[PDB]
Amino acid sequence: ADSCIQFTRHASDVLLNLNRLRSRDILTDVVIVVSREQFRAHKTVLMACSGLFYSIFTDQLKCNLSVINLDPEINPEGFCILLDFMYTSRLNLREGNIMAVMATAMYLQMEHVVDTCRKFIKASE
Amino acid sequence: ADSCIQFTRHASDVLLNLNRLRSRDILTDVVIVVSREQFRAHKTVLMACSGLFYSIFTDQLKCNLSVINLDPEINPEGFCILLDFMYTSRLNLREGNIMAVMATAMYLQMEHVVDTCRKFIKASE
Amino acid sequence: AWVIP
Amino acid sequence: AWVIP
Ligand SMILES: N#Cc1c(NCc2ccccc2)ccnc1Cl
Ligand SMILES: N#Cc1c(NCc2ccccc2)ccnc1Cl
Ligand SMILES: [Cl-]
Ligand SMILES: [Cl-]
Repeated sequence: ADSCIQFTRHASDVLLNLNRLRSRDILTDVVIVVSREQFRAHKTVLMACSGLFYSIFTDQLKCNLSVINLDPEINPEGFCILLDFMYTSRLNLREGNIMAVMATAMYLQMEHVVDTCRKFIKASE
Repeated sequence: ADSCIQFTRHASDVLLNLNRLRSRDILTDVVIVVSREQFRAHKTVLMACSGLFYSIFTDQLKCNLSVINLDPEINPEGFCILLDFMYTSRLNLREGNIMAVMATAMYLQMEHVVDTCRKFIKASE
Repeated sequence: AWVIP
Repeated sequence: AWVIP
């Protein structure tokens, strides 16, 4: 119907609660391995944020895996920053991490993050 | 860190993508039964929106059930409207459904929906 | 909160 | 979109 009312804060409240489930390890269903580091998460949140995870978890064989190993070139801190962004909308972008964050966002197919990294890099050159 | 940047549309985009997964029946992990009707959903989204589902899916026995049966007094249309609200932030509140929506929101422990129903009812009296 | 979207 | 939160 076109006569709905909308609760402005609903989407951010849902995301805040999903991050609280992640913090408490409630209903996490996959472990992402990035060389020596492991990250627990919810497949649905990963798919809703990343083109790469959407492709992985819609694959008829990979959708059933409980562990996904990322390319060894991926930086664990870069992945950690992007995982936090997925769950909070907040990106901890710093001079010391921007190259790793951009490379990880390109691999994960997160276009809006790639765009802001490119802009911040261009401003410093 | 307190130096993060934030992507304003991220939370609403995540919710839009979770509703697209629900529409395509991708990674739905529970069926909610409301008398003769069945509704497929994601446990994490239900828990992030409803105090009742949070209690159910954090219970050590109920967290493993693939089917949850609601109280026979719950109206399926009222539940359908609230499930759509969980996934879109949009509430299809009408004169013909407000009593069923309010009763369902009270049962599901969705306080913001209960509050707006009470306000709309008070304005019409 | 609530608004007309 | 990006903003300072
Ligand atoms: N989940 C989800 C999702 C989604 N995720 C992000 C993404 C980005 C690029 C390519 C594919 C997917 C995108 C569109 N539609 C859905 Cl349903
Ligand atoms: N998921 C989730 C969730 C959450 N859901 C909604 C809710 C409402 C009332 C009582 C309990 C829960 C609330 C708080 N903190 C988390 Cl992590
Ligand atoms: Cl993005
Ligand atoms: Cl609510």
